[PDB]
Amino acid sequence: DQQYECVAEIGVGAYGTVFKARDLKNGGRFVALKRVRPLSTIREVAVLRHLETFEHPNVVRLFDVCTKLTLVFEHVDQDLRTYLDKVPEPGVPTETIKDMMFQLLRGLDFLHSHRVVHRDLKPENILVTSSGQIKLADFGLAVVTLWYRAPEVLLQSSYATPVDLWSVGCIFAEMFRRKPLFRGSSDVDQLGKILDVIGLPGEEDWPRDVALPRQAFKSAQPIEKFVTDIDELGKDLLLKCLTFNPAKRISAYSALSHPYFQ
Ligand SMILES: Cc1nc2c(F)cc(-c3nc(N[C@@H]4CCN(S(C)(=O)=O)C[C@H]4O)ncc3F)cc2n1C(C)C
Repeated sequence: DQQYECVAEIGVGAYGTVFKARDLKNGGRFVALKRVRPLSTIREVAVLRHLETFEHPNVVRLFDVCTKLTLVFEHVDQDLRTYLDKVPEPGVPTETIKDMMFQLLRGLDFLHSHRVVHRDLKPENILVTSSGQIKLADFGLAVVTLWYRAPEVLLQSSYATPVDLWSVGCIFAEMFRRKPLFRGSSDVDQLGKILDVIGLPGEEDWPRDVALPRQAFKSAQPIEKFVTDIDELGKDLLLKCLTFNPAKRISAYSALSHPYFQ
């Protein structure tokens, strides 16, 4: 598409390639062009176009779709990862953590209410604008990072919307620590490091018929030992996100009404 001129590679992998490009027809503004090499794909881009009609402030704008598939998004200069690496001591200000978490949960509630599950939420696809706005990116299309993966994904049992609320809890903790809460090197090591903190759940909370039984893995530790800067209300919301059983985990909609945000 000669309407765009690629100037830098943002990333490459399974998702094809994402480039930073000049939108030659729209005043030369920067855009992120995702080049991705059917019915599943056709339906997925139709869902992305539908979400864009709402123009939610907490998800990246989808400017164009070309067809061999190219998605054109607004460009955001930085991700949450870079924002956390550059924030000076003593860290992210308490009210900035609160604001970014509120916006993250609004973008996620928007996706969950239109039955889209992100499934790969991490600082790398949580974008931070020059005005401090949070914009979700890299969703809707089907070292590594299991650090934000929910226990039910690691166990290979369920994949519903609560999967993103576990990721939100990991990210919430990381905004205080400025280092990942659960840094595992494999699916089983990730689950062990999770249970080292939250403790073994009740036998009835363990999913039936999975390869890994409860027996393969522990007592709950005070979460403030790992997130020292967190307040009482923040702690209550953090634990509601880091609940082992997905049916008992708080939703993004209820999280938005938690006393922490009042
Ligand atoms: C896999 C994937 N799919 C993506 C996608 F569809 C869109 C974008 C995207 N990226 C950006 N910008 C990037 C943000 C990160 N930074 S940083 C902090 O300097 O490293 C580079 C920057 O060019 N803006 C909007 C997007 F939609 C980024 C995407 N990614 C990765 C690079 C996070």
